[PDB]
Amino acid sequence: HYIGDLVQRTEVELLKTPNLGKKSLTEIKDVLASRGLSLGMRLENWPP
Amino acid sequence: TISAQVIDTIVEWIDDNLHQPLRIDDIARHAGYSKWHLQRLFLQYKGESLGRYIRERKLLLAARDLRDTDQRVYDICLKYGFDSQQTFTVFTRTFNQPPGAYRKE
Repeated sequence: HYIGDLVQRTEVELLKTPNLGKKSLTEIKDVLASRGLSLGMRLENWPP
Repeated sequence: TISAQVIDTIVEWIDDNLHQPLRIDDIARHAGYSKWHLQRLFLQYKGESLGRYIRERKLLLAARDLRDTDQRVYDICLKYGFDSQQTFTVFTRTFNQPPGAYRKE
């Protein structure tokens, strides 16, 4: 339910569930790539 | 380990979930196991069809709410899954025991 939890988890284990209608990769790339976040960066403190 | 730990999740889903009914499409999704991920379980571990097991679970859950001295009898079956009063009135085929008399007990 957090952006820091979504950016840290690898998609190799994230895209294998059959219950997701669609992962919304457009919005995923919009929130990671346009904000300077690559695949799997460890942030300072993600949880509030 | 059957179908990568579906038994440890079905009970949690039944516990956590609301009065929403449980069907193939409903539980097929976020379950992490499709039709055949549940058919083998229902055949081996339970050996009973879903419509009867869900009704028995709802009756066992409402057996305490009927003793909790609640006056809104029409909402008891609704808060536990039965979308209609006539369908729950299942109780006649299971207990052949009065809704009211049991409610009185």
